[PDB]
Amino acid sequence: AATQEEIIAGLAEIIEEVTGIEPSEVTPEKSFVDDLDIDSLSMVEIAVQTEDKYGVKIPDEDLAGLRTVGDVVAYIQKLEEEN
Amino acid sequence: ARPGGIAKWIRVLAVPIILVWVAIIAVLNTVVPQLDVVGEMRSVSMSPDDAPSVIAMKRVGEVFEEFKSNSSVMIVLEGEQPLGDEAHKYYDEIVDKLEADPAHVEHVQDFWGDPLTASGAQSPDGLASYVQVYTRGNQGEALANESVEAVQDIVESVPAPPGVKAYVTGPAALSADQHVASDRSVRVIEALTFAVIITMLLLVYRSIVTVILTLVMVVLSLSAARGMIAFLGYHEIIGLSVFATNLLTTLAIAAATDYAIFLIGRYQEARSVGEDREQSYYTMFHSTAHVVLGSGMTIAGATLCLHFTRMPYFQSLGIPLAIGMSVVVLASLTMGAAIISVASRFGKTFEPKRAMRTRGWRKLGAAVVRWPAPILVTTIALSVVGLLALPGYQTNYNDRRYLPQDLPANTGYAAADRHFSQARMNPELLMIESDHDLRNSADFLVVDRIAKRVFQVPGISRVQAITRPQGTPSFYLPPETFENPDFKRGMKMFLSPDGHAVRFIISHEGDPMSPEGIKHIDAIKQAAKEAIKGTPLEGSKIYLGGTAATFKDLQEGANYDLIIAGIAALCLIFIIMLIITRAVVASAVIVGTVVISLGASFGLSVLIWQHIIGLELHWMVLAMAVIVLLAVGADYNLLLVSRIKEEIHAGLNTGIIRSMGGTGSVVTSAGLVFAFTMMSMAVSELAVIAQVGTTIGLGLLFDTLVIRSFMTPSIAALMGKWFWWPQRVRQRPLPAPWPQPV
Repeated sequence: AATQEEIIAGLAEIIEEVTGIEPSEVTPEKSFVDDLDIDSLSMVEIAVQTEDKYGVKIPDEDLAGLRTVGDVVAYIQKLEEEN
Repeated sequence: ARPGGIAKWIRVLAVPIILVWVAIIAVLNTVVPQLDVVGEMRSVSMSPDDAPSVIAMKRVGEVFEEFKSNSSVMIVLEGEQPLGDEAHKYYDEIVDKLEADPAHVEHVQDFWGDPLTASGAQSPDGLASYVQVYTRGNQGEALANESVEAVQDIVESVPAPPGVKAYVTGPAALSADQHVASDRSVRVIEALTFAVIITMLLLVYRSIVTVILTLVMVVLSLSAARGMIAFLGYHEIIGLSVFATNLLTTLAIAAATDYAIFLIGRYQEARSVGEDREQSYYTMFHSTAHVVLGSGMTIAGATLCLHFTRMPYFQSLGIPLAIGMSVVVLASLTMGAAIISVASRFGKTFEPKRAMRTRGWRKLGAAVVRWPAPILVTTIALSVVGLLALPGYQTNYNDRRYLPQDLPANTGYAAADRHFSQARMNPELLMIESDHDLRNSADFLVVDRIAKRVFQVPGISRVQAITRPQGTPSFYLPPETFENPDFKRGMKMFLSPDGHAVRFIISHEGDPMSPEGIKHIDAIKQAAKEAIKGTPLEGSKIYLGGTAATFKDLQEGANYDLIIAGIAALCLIFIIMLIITRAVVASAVIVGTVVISLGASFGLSVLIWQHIIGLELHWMVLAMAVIVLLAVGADYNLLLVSRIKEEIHAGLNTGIIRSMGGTGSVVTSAGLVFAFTMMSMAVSELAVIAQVGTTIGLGLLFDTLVIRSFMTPSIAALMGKWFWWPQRVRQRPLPAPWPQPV
């Protein structure tokens, strides 16, 4: 099971590929578009890219409930470590 | 991109290949006149030589020993006061002058001069008179056009009496007038297309140097196409039509600027990523040159599918467009790539002046990919709702409304309609050829019988024959009437010189050149068939010619050839897409999306033209619009699909979304430019050309806004693994481990 730092780094790299916000900006204690300004449709973009190139599913039902990068990384953890 | 191959050769030989292309431009524009001049002087006929109407009229001329060509012009004498003896003198002078010029005038039917048929030519109110002149050359040909001009000059030369004017109209005059209108409007349409392209390129690139270089690319490519086609037409290698000239100019300029936008957008995207000039140019070539080859192949083949039709307009639209577009695409791929190469070294000419817009297109691609089914259903409905225009769509053949009303033929028709019915100035020639002599009493009883039968046909207003010199005069002709000099003159004017064929002038009730005329031609033929049936003269031929039979042949050929050419264009464009992408499913998706976009384009164009413009859609507009849409929309879909295939390496969904982000601005700019260049035909005096251009422009706006943007990527994301059959492509790749933090 991947730990905090590598998953945060992967998300930061995908943000680079998406917008370009510097990787050290992303941190599991900060917030999302009310802080770091990536839209809900661009959450859909993040989710589809991370499903493709990282092989982890993200449902649309749980996408709206993710309002921090900490929330999405926690979702990644309790979707990955369950076999 | 690997620095080698054709791209390397174009890179090193950029300046020599620019010089070679410039030399080709100079040669093609210095040894052959311009496209407009050669198109005017090498215009193709209106109807095929094998058409029943053309052979019928040629048989008319051969049997009657009057003319040898299928071209008729009416000469209408409209006077404020009733046409008196001064009008008769003026008309006789016109007839004498026409007979004095046998080079362009083959025969003149002196109906008004002879008193026996004089009242036949005059209008019911006795204010206007008309005379038929059979000129030289098949209708629509350059010979027929110059014959019409000579007839007009002859008419204008004679001093008309006060209060009386003469106009030259008719089918051949209508074709000459359409050529004149196109020559009038070509300058303004070219200026409008230049202005639109300049405006769009200023909006997109925002760089003066970039737009000047792109304009040089486009102008030199268009000059190459025009010079090649003018060289072919001048040396009689291929036929040509004014439709072909106008549509070729606009398609050449629009496709050349689309290829320019494709190459410049790819180069600028590569530069924005971070690749230097060499690597950026090589990447642009390796990712867009094959796309441009494919686009040119699709356009050339789609137009070439019209070459296998029957009518000479589509025949002269097929090969010239194919050659012109092939020249445009070769000019793009060679000289535009060379220009990009040489300008890359020169400072920062082609460096993008602003950050390329990808965030919006990337979000749109996310919306497409995540929910492909709703997007696909929405765009399918939005493109099918256009098909609601079928119950009510009309395909009027009335070329009078499609030409300016100030033209000589339109003014002649306007003068005719003020005193005659719409049909009496577009009559029909009929006869029966007896194997024996036709100057017999029983033969004239049979002639009167067939005249009465054809008059009794619904929708036929006026019939003219030896027994009926006018619209309407137990019957019996005594033998002593044979020696009447007036009757002998009527015989010579109505019977064949050997006395074996009798000609009939048929005037319809409604429009002779509307579908009513087509359903009238077969009725006339069959009715004459049973009228001659059961008679001692039975066994004759029923050659019926004129404008109505001509348009009957043209409309049946148009339906069959449009269907077969659409099917051929579908198959050929699918073959080209399969050749490029090596994916049968992707090619099928491209073709299907373009077909549904065609449905939407038909709906929108029919709506606008037939409902708010008020002018019914011309028949060839459908064929040319279908061909150009299958070309250009499939080209845009091919570019998108090729970008998707390049981006697949990171995954299917992410590949589609990255491809959309990278090419959305490029493809939407190119599609907007092409659509606006096609709508630049809206100012063409040929309202048929305006209809073609508006239809194609609206169709391509639909293609780029919703079809290419939504339908194609939605289908691609919905299919996924099977979108690239038989190429074995995986789903989202193997899950990469989460990277070690930096």
